[PDB]
Amino acid sequence: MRKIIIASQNPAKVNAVRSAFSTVFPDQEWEFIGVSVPSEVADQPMSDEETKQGALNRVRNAKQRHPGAEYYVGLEAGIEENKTFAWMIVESDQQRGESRSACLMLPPLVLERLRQAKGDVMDEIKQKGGAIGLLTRHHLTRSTVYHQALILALIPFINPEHYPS
Amino acid sequence: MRKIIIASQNPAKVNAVRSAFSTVFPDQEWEFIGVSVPSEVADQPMSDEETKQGALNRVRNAKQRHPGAEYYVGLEAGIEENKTFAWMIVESDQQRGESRSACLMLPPLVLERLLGDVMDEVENIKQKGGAIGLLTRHHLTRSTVYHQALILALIPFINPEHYPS
Ligand SMILES: [Mg+2]
Ligand SMILES: [Mg+2]
Ligand SMILES: [Mg+2]
Repeated sequence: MRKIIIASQNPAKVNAVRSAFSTVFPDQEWEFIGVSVPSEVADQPMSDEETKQGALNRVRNAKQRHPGAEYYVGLEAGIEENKTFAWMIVESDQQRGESRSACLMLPPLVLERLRQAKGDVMDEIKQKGGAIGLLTRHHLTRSTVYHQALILALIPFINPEHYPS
Repeated sequence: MRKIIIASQNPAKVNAVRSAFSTVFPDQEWEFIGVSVPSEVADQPMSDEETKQGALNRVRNAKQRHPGAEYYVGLEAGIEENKTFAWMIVESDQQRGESRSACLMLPPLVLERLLGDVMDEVENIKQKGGAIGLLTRHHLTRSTVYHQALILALIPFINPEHYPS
């Protein structure tokens, strides 16, 4: 039974990957393993480029630390200016998939006291759908937003005939 | 009854705006009207920045073309390199909400040609969730993807206290 390495030990992230893979590949089974590896970037990325690079670095570190898995998944949240979002990276041995989730405007008060490297600042939460869930009256949750990005990041693997190398 | 102007006459886009507002506001009541205004940018935006500008322009023009509405919404798709996405902009008479949908990787064969009607090849299977719907085996559709971005764009209007003018 092939396994999938998640560049994170957060149960929430591992579950989302589980849900995304079970949704897209319901006819297959894998062992999802959440590993802990450095991103080699700020614990709190302050740019789109840095957020994506951090996800990419974790995936490379994951491959090096736990070789042999069929898929490696990186999931990194970050912010740019007044927006927040997360980068999704899925890598097989030969191909790579990626997608950035929809971005959201954070409150100015939360933003100002976040540049100070403070997250938990969201107290004026990681159980009611996160910042997204709170800000959207739960019409969206971090899980349902990440789910879409994860599925999008799998496109290359879903349509091999259209995405070579 | 109040009214909401959608900077597009596309029934698909008008529908999404309706569903978004009906979801965030289960009650209330307003009339959605699809209007046709120019974006003033390339018919097919080629950068994230240009795509956002096109959405902002249509909204601004819609405000001058049809004043009086309580909400004005711009929904502009675009691409950059090998990624596609859409910008959502919602404007009232005091503030602006915005969000860019999760992005998706287009097949290299698609980026080659480009004219997002190349997708009409490998024909109207396209109205089966659009490219998104076809590429994700309908596990996602352009509509369900646009729906999340639209809700996120409504954040400022959902949290007036945390989002001033
Ligand atoms: Mg490394
Ligand atoms: Mg809910
Ligand atoms: Mg479906």
